[PDB]
Amino acid sequence: MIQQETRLKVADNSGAREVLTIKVLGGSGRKTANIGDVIVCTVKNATPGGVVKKGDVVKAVIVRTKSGVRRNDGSYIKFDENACVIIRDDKGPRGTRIFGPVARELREGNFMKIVSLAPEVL
Amino acid sequence: YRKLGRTSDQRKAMLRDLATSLIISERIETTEARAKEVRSVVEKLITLGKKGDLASRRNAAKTLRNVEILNEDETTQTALQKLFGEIAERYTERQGGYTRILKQGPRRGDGAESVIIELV
Amino acid sequence: TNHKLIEAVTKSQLRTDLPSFRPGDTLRVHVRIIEGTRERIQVFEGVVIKRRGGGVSETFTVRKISSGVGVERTFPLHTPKIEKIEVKRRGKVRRAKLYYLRSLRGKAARIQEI
Amino acid sequence: TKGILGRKIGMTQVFGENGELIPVTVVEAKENVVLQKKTVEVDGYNAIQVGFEDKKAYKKDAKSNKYANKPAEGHAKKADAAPKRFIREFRNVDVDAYEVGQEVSVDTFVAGDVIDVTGVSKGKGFQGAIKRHGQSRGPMSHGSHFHRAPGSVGMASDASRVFKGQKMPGRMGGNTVTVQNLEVVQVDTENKVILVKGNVPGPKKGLVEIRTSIK
Amino acid sequence: AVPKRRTSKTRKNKRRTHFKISVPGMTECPNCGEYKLSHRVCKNCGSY
RNA sequence: UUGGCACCUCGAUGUCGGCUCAUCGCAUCCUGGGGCUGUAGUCGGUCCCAAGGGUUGGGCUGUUCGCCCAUUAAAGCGGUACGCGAGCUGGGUUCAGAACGUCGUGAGACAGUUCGGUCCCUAUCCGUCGUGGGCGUAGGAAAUUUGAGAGGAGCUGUCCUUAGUACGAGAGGACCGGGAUGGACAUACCUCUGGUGUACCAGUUGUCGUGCCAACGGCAUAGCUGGGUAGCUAUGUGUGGACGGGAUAAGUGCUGAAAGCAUCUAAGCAUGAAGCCCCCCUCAAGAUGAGAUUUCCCAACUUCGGUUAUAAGAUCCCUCAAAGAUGAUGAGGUUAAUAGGUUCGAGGUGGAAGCAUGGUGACAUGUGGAGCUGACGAAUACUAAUCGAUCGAAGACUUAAU
Ligand SMILES: [Mg+2]
Repeated sequence: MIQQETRLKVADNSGAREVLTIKVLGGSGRKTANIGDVIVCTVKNATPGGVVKKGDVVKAVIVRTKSGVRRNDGSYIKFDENACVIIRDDKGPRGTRIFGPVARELREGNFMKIVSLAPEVL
Repeated sequence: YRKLGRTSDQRKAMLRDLATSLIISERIETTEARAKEVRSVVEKLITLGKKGDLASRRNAAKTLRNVEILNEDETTQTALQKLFGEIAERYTERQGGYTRILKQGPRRGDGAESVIIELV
Repeated sequence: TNHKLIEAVTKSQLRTDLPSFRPGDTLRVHVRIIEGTRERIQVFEGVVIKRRGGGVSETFTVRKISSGVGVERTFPLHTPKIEKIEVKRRGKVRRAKLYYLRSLRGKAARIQEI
Repeated sequence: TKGILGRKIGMTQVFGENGELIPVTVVEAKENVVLQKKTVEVDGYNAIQVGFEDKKAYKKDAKSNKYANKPAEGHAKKADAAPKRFIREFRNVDVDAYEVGQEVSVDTFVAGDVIDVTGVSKGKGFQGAIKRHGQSRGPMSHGSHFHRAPGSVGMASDASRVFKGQKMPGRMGGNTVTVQNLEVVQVDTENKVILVKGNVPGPKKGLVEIRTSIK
Repeated sequence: AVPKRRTSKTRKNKRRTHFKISVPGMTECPNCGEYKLSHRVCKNCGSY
C-alpha cells in the first residue's frame, strides 16, 4: 500500500538509487497503489552520472512491494522491500537493465519491456 | 466467561482460593456470579483427581492452595491428598455434576444473591 | 470438527495427492502457469514459513531469495493449481510459524536436515 | 420467479473451473412448504407463504417457542404440514405454479442464477458516531479534547434547533439488508444446501430469504 | 447546564410515574407454608 | 465588501483563522440537454435550460486570501451571529513581564514589531438520535401482511471497437452504440490477507515460597519475548448506484388559421435532460381514516350484568445469546440439550511428566505431532432451568341488505 511521502528503492540503472513519491495517478482522491501502478516522484539519491539526476520530477512504476498482491486463485505474492522503475511516458524504462525480481502482474499493464528486461518474473 | 468486576491476577487468585476453600469445607456461601465461575474450576480439579496419575497430580497442584486439614483423631493431610484420596473415590462412577448450587435470598449489605455452592 | 455442512460441501475440493510436511522444510512446489498460450510449469522453491486452519481453507507460506530480494508466496494447500509438492529436504525447527527469517540473510538462515 | 427460506451456516471457499478462489456462504434450506396461496380477489395481491424449519407440536404447559401454540398448529394443519419456525411470503413468484402444500426444494435453483439474499444484520448494540456513522474523529494530540464525539449538531440562531437526520449515537444493527446480484455456485439436493457466491447479512444460525433478482 | 426553570409538582409527579419497586417474586413453600422467593431456599424451613 | 445611521443587546450577545458536522440558494466549476459561432470533427468562445450528485493532496504564512508543486471531469460563487468554542484548538488579536525602532523632558505611548502568557459548567425545557411502558383501533389472541406517507441512493474516468472510418493538402481526427476495466463513495461479512486477542500454548531474567534437587506458584506493564482460538475489525472479501417506463425544461418539429401568404400556436399533437414521477433499497395502519388475509378460543351464574374466574394466549420466576446500557428481541425450562460439567473433535501451540540411553557438565535422543488447549462442532441429563404464582374473552347501538 504505497501513498505519497513513501520512499522506494529504484530497481534499475537509471541513475536514481532511491526516490520518494508525491501522487498516485489514477483518480481524484486516489490514495494508494500496488504493483502495476504509476506514481510521480522525485529522486533523492543519484549515482554520479546516470541519465536521471538528483532533484528531478519523474513518472515511475511499482514493481515489488512488501504488502504484495492477491492473485485470483488465493495465492499471494509478497516481497521484502518496496521498489520502483522509472518510465519514459511510454511504459518503457529509462535505464537499460532492471535489478531484482518483478511481479507477473506487470505483464497486464503492458509494461512488457519491464517484464522482458527482468531477472525473475513472478 | 465472566470477569467478576476484577482484574486478571486478582481473579485468578480469587478463583483458585475459592476452589481450595470449597474443597476444604465441601459447601460454602458466596454470591451467584462467583459460584457460577468456581463451578467449572472445582469440577475440573475433581477430574484431575479421578485419574490420580502423577501427571494430573502435579498439574492440579497448580491451582489448589497449600492448606492442612486436621481430620478426626488429629490426622493431618493436605488439599491435594484430600482431592486424590477422599473425593476421587466418591465420584469414580459419576460422569459429571460434582456440584450443585442452591440460590438463597439477597444479603443485607448489598442486593447480592448469596448462594451455597456445595460438593454434591 | 468444523460445522458438518461446511465440511461436506467442501470435501470434494480437498486434494489427497499431496504429501505431509511441516514448517521449516524446504520444498519444490510446481504450478500450472497458464501464461501466454501455454500451461507451463514453474518450479517454485522455498522454505515453508507457516500453515493455517484445515478444510479447503488451509493455506501454507514459502520463502525464498530471488536476487537478494526476499519473496514469499502463500498458497492454498488444496489449490488445484499445484501439480505436486516435493519435500526436497526435511527441517529441524522448534516453531510452528517462522516469521523470524525475515531479518536474516546467508548462513544465518541455516537449517539442519532431519 | 424462485424463492426459498433458509438459514446461514457459515462461509468457506470453493475453487472454480479456472482455479479461482470462490468466496461462499453455506445456506441450509430444508422442508420449505407452501402454506397459503394469496390471491388478488381474496386478499388484494397474489403471493405465496412459505414456512421453514420445524417446530415441535403443541403440548400443554409449553414455556417456549419450541413448541407450537394452538393458533399456529391450525394454520399449518390446513396445509397438512408440521408447525414451522419462520414464515415469509414471496410476490415475484407466479402464484399458479405453486400449490398449498408443496415442498420448495433446494433444487429450485440451478448453478449460475442471479439471486437476492435478504436477511437481518448482526447487532453491534449502542455505538457512537465513528463506528455507526463513519465519521472522522478529531485530533488525538496537540491539546485536543474532542476525540470521538460528533461535531456541531447545528448552526446558531438561524435554526435554533437540530434538523431531523443529524447522525448521532445509538443502536447499530437489526436492519433488513438485501445484497443484490449474487449467484449460486452449487445446489446440493441431499444435504439441502444452496451455496451463494460472496457473503450474506446476519449472525450465524440466522435467516435469509433468497429469491430471484428484481434487476 | 443548569435548570432554566422549576419543575412544577405536575411535571415531577409525572416523571416518577414509572419509579416504583415491584412486589417480590414470592411463592408459598411446600414444606412450611410460609412464603419464600421462587428458586431460592426457604429461610424459615431450609427446604429445596 | 468598504461604509453611513445608532434601532435590541454594556446587572456580559466570546470576534479571527483552523478542526468536526453540515444545511440551503443558483448569478453552474464538472457532469446531462440545446440555439449558435468568424463551429469542417477533436478544438475552443457565447448564450439558454438546468442544483441530482460530485466538486483533491501538499510547500509558505496565525492567516482568510493569495502564490507555488503535483493531480482531477471539475478542483464553483455565496447565505447560514463573515454557520458551528455549554462540540474542540488557541497560532493571530486584546491584561499584567521583557526588549528593540520611533514619539514624549517624564510618567509613558504606538493596532509599529518581538519572546512569554489559567479556554470553567454534573443538561431542567424545546430540539435531535435510539430504545421501553400505558392506552385506542366495539370480543380476547398467535402469526403473515397491502401501502397513505417518509427516508437513502442519485457522481464519474480511461482503454478497446466501430475506425484511422467520416472530416481532413495535410497535420490531425467522432458523433452515435457496444464492450471492458478503474477512482471516489455507501453498504454487508470474516472464507482469504492482516490487526487485536489481560482465564490458549510456548521460551526466558531477577527475586520470594511450597523443606531439598527436579517440578510448580506469587510479584515485577499480562515482567518480558515468539505465536495465536472465538469474538470484534480494514487496509481484506462480495455487492451497489443496472435497466426501463410516464409526464416535462430550454429546444426541435408536424398540421394550422387570425393575417386566402407565411407562421411552433390559438385549437390538437408530437418529440426532448444526471432535472420531475415511477422504477431500485429501507421504515412505515398512533395512516385516531387506526386497514387486509389465515388460524385459535366460545360458559354460566345473572336477578339483570359496572359479573366471577377461566379459554386461546402470554407473563412472573429461572438456564441462556444469533440479541443487549437497563428494559426489549431471540434460544430454552425435565414430556428438557438452554447453560455448566463429562466424552469425542476442529483450530492453536509445538515434542508434557516419568522413564531408559549418551555427555564431566551445560544438554540431547526415543517413548509420543506427545502434552495442554477460553468462547468453536457433536453426543450425553451428570449438575442447574425442581415447586409454584399472576394476568388474560363472553363481544354496543343505529340503519340497510340477510
Ligand atoms: Mg442577564
